[PDB]
Amino acid sequence: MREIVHIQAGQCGNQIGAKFWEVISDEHGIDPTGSYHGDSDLQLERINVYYNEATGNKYVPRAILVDLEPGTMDSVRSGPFGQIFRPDNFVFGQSGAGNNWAKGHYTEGAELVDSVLDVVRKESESCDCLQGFQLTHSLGGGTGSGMGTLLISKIREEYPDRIMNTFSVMPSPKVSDTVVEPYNATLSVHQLVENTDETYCIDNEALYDICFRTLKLTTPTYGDLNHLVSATMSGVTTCLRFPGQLNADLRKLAVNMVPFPRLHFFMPGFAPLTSRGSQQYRALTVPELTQQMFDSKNMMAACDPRHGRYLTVAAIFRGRMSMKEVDEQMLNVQNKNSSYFVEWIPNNVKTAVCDIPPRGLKMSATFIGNSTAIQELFKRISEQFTAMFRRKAFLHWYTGEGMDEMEFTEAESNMNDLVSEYQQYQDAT
Amino acid sequence: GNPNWETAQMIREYQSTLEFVPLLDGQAVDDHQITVCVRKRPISRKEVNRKEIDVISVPRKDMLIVHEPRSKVDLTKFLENHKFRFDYAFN
Amino acid sequence: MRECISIHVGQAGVQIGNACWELYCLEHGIQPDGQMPSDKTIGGGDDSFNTFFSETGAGKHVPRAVFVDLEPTVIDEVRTGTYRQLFHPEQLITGKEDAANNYARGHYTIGKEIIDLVLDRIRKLADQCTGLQGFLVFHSFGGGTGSGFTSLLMERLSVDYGKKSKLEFSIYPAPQVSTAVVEPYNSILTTHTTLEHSDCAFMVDNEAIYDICRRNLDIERPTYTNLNRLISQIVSSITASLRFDGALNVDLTEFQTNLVPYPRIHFPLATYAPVISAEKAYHEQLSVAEITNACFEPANQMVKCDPRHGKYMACCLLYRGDVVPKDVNAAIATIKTKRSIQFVDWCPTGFKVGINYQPPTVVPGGDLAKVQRAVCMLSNTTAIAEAWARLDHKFDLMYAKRAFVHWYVGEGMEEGEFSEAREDMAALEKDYEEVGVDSVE
Amino acid sequence: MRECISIHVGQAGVQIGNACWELYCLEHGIQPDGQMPSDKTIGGGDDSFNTFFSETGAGKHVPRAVFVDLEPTVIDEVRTGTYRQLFHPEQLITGKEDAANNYARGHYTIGKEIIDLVLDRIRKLADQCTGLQGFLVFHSFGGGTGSGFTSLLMERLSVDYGKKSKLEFSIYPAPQVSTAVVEPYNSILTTHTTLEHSDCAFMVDNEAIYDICRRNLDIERPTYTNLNRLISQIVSSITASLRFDGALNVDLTEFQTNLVPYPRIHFPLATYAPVISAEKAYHEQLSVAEITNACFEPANQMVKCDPRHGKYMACCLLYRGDVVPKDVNAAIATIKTKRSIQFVDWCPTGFKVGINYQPPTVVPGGDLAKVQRAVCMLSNTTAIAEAWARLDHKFDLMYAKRAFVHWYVGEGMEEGEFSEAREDMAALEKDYEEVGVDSVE
Ligand SMILES: CC(=O)O[C@H]1C(=O)[C@@]2(C)[C@H]([C@H](OC(=O)c3ccccc3)[C@]3(O)C[C@H](OC(=O)[C@H](O)[C@@H](NC(=O)c4ccccc4)c4ccccc4)C(C)=C1C3(C)C)[C@]1(OC(C)=O)CO[C@@H]1C[C@@H]2O
Ligand SMILES: Nc1nc2c(ncn2[C@@H]2O[C@H](COP(=O)(O)OP(=O)(O)OP(=O)(O)O)[C@@H](O)[C@H]2O)c(=O)[nH]1
Ligand SMILES: Nc1nc2c(ncn2[C@@H]2O[C@H](COP(=O)(O)OP(=O)(O)OP(=O)(O)O)[C@@H](O)[C@H]2O)c(=O)[nH]1
Ligand SMILES: Nc1nc2c(ncn2[C@@H]2O[C@H](COP(=O)(O)OP(=O)(O)O)[C@@H](O)[C@H]2O)c(=O)[nH]1
Ligand SMILES: [Mg+2]
Ligand SMILES: [Mg+2]
Repeated sequence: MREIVHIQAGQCGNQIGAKFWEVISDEHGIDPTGSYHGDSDLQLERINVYYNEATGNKYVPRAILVDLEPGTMDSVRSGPFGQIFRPDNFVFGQSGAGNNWAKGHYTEGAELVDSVLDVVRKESESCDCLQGFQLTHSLGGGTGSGMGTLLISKIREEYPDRIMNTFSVMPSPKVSDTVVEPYNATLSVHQLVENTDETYCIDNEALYDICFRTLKLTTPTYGDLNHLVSATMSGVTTCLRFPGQLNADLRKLAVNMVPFPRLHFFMPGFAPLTSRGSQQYRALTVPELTQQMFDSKNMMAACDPRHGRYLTVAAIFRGRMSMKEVDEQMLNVQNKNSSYFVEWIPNNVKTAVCDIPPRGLKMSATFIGNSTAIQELFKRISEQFTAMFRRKAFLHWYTGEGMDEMEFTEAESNMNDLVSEYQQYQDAT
Repeated sequence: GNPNWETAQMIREYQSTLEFVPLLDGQAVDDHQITVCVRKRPISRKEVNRKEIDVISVPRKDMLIVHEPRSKVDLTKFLENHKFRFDYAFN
Repeated sequence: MRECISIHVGQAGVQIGNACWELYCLEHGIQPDGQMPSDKTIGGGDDSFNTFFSETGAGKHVPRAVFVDLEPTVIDEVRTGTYRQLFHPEQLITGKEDAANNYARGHYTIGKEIIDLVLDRIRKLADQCTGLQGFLVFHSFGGGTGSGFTSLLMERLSVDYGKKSKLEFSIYPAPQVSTAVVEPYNSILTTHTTLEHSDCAFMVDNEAIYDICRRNLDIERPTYTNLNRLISQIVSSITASLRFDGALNVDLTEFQTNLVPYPRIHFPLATYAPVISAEKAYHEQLSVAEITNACFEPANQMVKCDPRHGKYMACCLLYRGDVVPKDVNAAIATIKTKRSIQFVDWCPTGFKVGINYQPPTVVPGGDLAKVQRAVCMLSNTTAIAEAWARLDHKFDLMYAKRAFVHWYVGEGMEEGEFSEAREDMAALEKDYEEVGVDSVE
Repeated sequence: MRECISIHVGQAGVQIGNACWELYCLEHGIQPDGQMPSDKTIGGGDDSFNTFFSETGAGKHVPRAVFVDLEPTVIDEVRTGTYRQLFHPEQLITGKEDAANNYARGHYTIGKEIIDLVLDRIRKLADQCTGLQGFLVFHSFGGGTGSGFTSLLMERLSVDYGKKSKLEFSIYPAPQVSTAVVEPYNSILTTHTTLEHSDCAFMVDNEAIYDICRRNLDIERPTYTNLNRLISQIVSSITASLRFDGALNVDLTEFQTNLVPYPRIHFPLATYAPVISAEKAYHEQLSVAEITNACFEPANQMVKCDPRHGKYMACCLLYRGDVVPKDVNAAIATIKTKRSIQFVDWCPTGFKVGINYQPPTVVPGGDLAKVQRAVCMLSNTTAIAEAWARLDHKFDLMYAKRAFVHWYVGEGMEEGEFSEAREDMAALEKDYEEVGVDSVE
């Protein structure tokens, strides 16, 4: 069966990843010690996907952790699930990146990529057949932007035929937690156009919006932004792990969802998101999930979807459903929104229906959509970039680590060609 | 070829910018109760075997200009125009 | 493990080192005789973190500190006080005479022949550490050893260590109140090696902290004990991410990447939120939007410097304690709306938030008390250029009269050194006039 | 069982023998009256090892020591002190007059007719031992009997014993401080038989141990009691592998194989790690990487000699106590990285580690205390050649004036002996100029 390797780079990466392997564990019914104590027998058939076996009935995730520069080491180890990862996988060095790209890709990345890929190959050959290389990294930072895209330059090189999904947390128009941030996005999108099959554009503002405009949370901590990301991360590989009525791999999505090989920057949604105790004033049905998925205040990429045409979308439904209400709710949205889609594609939406819900819910979904409205996430950075680069503002912390000025103009030429190949299909014809 | 040629490259460009009117022997002498003499020695033989850049420009008979390799705040090299007036500026 | 080497220099540097190491010993639990009887009750945790404390096998803890002052009078307070047995007994005194307030006795006369003990002691101290280094230098401008001897200590540590980060925390001469008449001579000669070697120079001042100790703290007679604790609270939350467990930690290398646009404009003008009294510890909410708005008014800058007459370039909000990361962005979109808080065109990102969540502790003996959160904003503005022009003017007013200068050139230094230090500060002030002005098309 | 014969000569040799045999009696448990009441409590173990101690049937123990000084004044301290009844009562005094600081009274006049008691006493002492022999000679250069009488004792023991290893531990005249004005004459005449007969000559000095007793030990007034204990700690860990149970023992024949490249460059310049105070016995980790790096700085060499102005040839790190053999190689790959610690081309191996794991003990009465490990590095460098040129220069400055020489030639010695000892030291200094210089192709 089909098996996935999960890689975690940048300090944003394992913080999502530590919450990621808690959602996966409770979805399979697996304790902190890896002992299976699940309810049914239906969740052992694809433990093989994420958890390879161990000696006595214990399960270990195939989780490489590149990002444990030692400030994060003894919190992930001294966490809820520090007794579940294999301790040889904790690959790191000393003197972390420093919110620097060139100290992730050229200087400290080159003296660590050999120690990572010696564990990547030891986790590939313990598998029957691989397809998946999930990389949870973030743009903007250090390790997650230079070293996160150094491995994709190497892992795609040693595996030219694997589906490479990178759940890439992106910068924001207002929330600026990094001063150098328009450099670590331009230099990393230049790598993630060439070297990935799909990559999910997630922002913190549209995660800050849902925890206030929809979930009504008083103080959304960083755990409650990762608990929303991870509910999508276990929503793309649901049909891999669980039986269904219309299955969808990580490749039936990434053949349908992508028209042209550069147009693979996705915005993920999730439903049902709502705020309650145990008294909520609604009814979980198939037309109830549909309106919330397509709603412009339940994206995650923090762009306005009604500014552009959706190229094609994928609605990975879960739970027990009826396929007529699935195929007819996906029809009426496409007709009411005839300008909001691309006219010159026959049917835009595809459907994927699994048969096992989450633990507490009755039904759920995942809106993965490829839109031209993500032109706004790349135009804002390319305006912030050429403002900093015109003065040659922060460049002596990068050219003092080995780079050249003629790699900066290479990176802005590539991002400006995505905006050209998004403004085209946003226009009508 | 030479490693330090660039600093001297702007020096060779500055020597065509202004008008060279140097000091020739046989000019008139004014009163000048307090004189200040400044003499430049010629280039020795050890200096050309060491890659030496002449940085002492003598444009007038009362003015002498010295250049200095500096940089901007964008690591961009330029020449500072140290402008001195003597009485008596010699070649 | 990541670590720092705290090198205090001068009397200003050692007097601040009385209270920086008084604060560290109380947070981690270390008594004034090296032991840790606090964590022996629980029985776990390595809280005497190896950032600041070497550990020996007998349970005693030794700091990473070395300090040189060329006068026995200052360090003999340390060698007889409460912190006698804590430090290693190589606290380098050996000065048969004080510097006498000049840069020439100083960089040349008696700073040489004592520096041979200094560099070898750092090499005996740096080679016990694996990982990050950073030299936390402590001195003052204007003095003799804080200006002269630091200048010799930088050009001899930018060669034996190369590219290591050097955070030096200088006390700058105030434009109105000066405790020496030759202090404008020393604080222009020390810039020629602060600009070149030390990558990041935190300037604070004595008059701008006098007003904070009178207005907010409501202390009518603040001695030097009560000023050095406020610098100690700042220095703690600069190097707090190297120790404690935060939600967004900021390493000492992450300062260099963010705070410093150009290699010669590294002067970032620290602040704090010290509105504790502690009578006014009640009567006041002190939320995230409250303590972030303390940097708005120019009555809370630590330097006598008006930020409203200049741009900003890059800021670094560093929090402590019970901070939720959502409340921060409410207190930042507010600041980017206010039109007198003025940025440049070429930095649209602005800020950077480091949320450590260990609360700042209280030194017993006054003068503030237990607040639940704090902030140490670090922002290199363009406004520091007018803080230097009120010091180049003090230099130029007594350089035409050739005052005080026979004790500078009659100690080995040439008289041409002064105009070499003027042509930097004239050109370094010229750099701030270009960076703040945007380009038009 | 392997054993040594410790032959002290002179007043310097006997005064060191006061404290070398004070140290041995405390490690093994032997009281100053021969008994062993320490191991009688346990009831087992032969710890009064036969390396240094002959055992008689009545439980008493007798050392392997004989010492000759040609003056009763020194040995009458031993014959009336605390160690009166310990030694055998043949401590050879018999000198009706002191040597009076010359080599000619000396090798010729009164050293002869007393040597007949000496060699027969060694034969009565060497024929009680089966196995390894080694003559631990103790003298000083510069003196009369330490230079003259040792020179007669070497050419009369290189014939009756042949090829036995002779470790002689000479105190060398300091280049700046000399306690005699004729000491440059004696320390050039004693080289003509040290070079030929004694296979390995450990040179130490008095000025370089004065600085160690002032800087590290922090003793302001070090008498000769406190200097001879530091040589005694060195001499213990030279002959420690012959007694105690180690993980890599180094025999006295293993010195000759390793330390000595050529038959005439045997001068290896011992060191130690005496940074105990014992106030500074705290405040300091003293790991394997710490005590191995004590040999880096030239402020811890036992000879006034700068190793940075010369190559090394071969070193011999000899450890004591709680040493793990893994930690050693970390402290050696470090040293082979440092570019001022300079080797020759023709010795790429470098080092040799002898790990004994018995800790060095503490003589009660000061001045250091119980450290957990130690090191006695023995390294013949090229730098000892500049320590001799500052002694040939003292010889040549008063050889042109024909000073002091009528008391040398008027005691049997010919005046041609001086230039025969100059043509060695000129040619022996010439040997160190060739060995340090590598060959090019
Ligand atoms: C009584 C009842 O029905 O309670 C629900 C509930 O009230 C609501 C509000 C839940 C609740 O979720 C949140 O409040 C929340 C907190 C942080 C981040 C994201 C969400 C719930 O906590 C979450 C919890 O979710 C699950 O049990 C899923 O299996 C979910 N699990 C986790 O995220 C998880 C949490 C802790 C430990 C381990 C796993 C999941 C979703 C996708 C993929 C895998 C797992 C559910 C249904 C509920 C509560 C308990 C109140 C909601 O969320 C989810 C993920 O279901 C929020 O909006 C939905 C709608 C639910 O009805
Ligand atoms: N905040 C603070 N400032 C101090 C302290 N001691 C001195 N200063 C200031 O430092 C400046 C004087 O420099 P000092 O550090 O006293 O001088 P020094 O470094 O010992 O140099 P010399 O005495 O000249 O050899 C003045 O501006 C003082 O106000 C202190 O303990 N705290
Ligand atoms: N370390 C140490 N050095 C000593 C001692 N006694 C003498 N010296 C040194 O030895 C040298 C003098 O030689 P001595 O041993 O005193 O002379 P001697 O061998 O008795 O010879 P004569 O008296 O000349 O017959 C000087 O350099 C002294 O400093 C001692 O007990 N310890
Ligand atoms: N969702 C989420 N975002 C984070 C987390 N930690 C940091 N970030 C974001 O990640 C970016 C900073 O990069 P970070 O991962 O901390 O830097 P790195 O360690 O150099 O990769 C900013 O946009 C932060 O808002 C986290 O735990 N969750
Ligand atoms: Mg002073
Ligand atoms: Mg004598």
